[PDB]
Amino acid sequence: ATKAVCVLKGDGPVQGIINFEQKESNGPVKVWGSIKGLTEGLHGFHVHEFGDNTAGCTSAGPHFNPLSRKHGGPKDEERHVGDLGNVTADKDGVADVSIEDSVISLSGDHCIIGRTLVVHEKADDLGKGGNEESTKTGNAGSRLACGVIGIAQ
Amino acid sequence: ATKAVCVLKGDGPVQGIINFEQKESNGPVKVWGSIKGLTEGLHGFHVHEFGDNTAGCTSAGPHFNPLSRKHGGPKDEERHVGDLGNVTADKDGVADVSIEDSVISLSGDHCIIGRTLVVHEKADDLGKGGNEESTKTGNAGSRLACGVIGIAQ
Ligand SMILES: [Cu+2]
Ligand SMILES: [Cu+2]
Ligand SMILES: [Zn+2]
Ligand SMILES: [Zn+2]
Repeated sequence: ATKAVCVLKGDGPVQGIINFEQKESNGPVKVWGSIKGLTEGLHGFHVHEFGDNTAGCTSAGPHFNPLSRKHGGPKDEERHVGDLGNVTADKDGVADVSIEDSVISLSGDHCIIGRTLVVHEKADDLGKGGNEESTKTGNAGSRLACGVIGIAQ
Repeated sequence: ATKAVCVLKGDGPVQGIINFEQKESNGPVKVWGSIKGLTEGLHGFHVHEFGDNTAGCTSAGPHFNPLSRKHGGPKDEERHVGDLGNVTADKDGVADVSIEDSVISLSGDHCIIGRTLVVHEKADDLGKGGNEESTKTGNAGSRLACGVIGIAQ
């Protein structure tokens, strides 16, 4: 797959469409789209291990972490593959998403096809919060909206 | 992946949860779960090519057909990889799904993870209806409910 897509749904209505593109295997993945119904400010943004929404976003389980590393920010060498940091919502509650990541992939050992994308209640503290929970979930709290990451045309 | 899952939702009353298991690499896939809100009788049941629900079930595109074959039933050599045939609803509108298929896979070029499972308005004619449409879609009509196939625990 060179292209992938995700429909985000949860209460508010928090809702958005996120697009993925990878021109080359072993190339970066571009992530882009729009999310509405958010509180003004930063919201944690992660790929979760399971593409399971049977009981809502809680069924997605933990951050996608195939190398068993600690939680980090996207720029950190010590991170989960799933750690995409934060997106920022404006005064109207709209986040405009524009990310390039070298660790996620749309094929191979780091593939995110069939996993869950989640947008969170609070900001991700990128493992710099000096509680034990910081280097696990980054203290980003509840799951506002989620969807499964599918193969796109 | 040895396990996968799909939540079926639509614009009407049809909803359900479908599970997938594959014990051995290139071995058979078991498909099981329950679908409710159906008219009594047979409903077309297929994997479509794209895991894209941006505009509901129509965004999933055509049947998953990597080998460039004609539409058939699951028991035919001449089929799409995504041709899983029909499920049957009782008088209460519930279909109990139980399928073993050796053409679909949870890895490789037959891999269905990141694609869309669809339950249809009408019965699939399995390429036997003697119109040009029969050997493309099986004349199963509109898409009542769908979802993206995700990696499960
Ligand atoms: Cu998360
Ligand atoms: Cu179909
Ligand atoms: Zn993490
Ligand atoms: Zn077909």
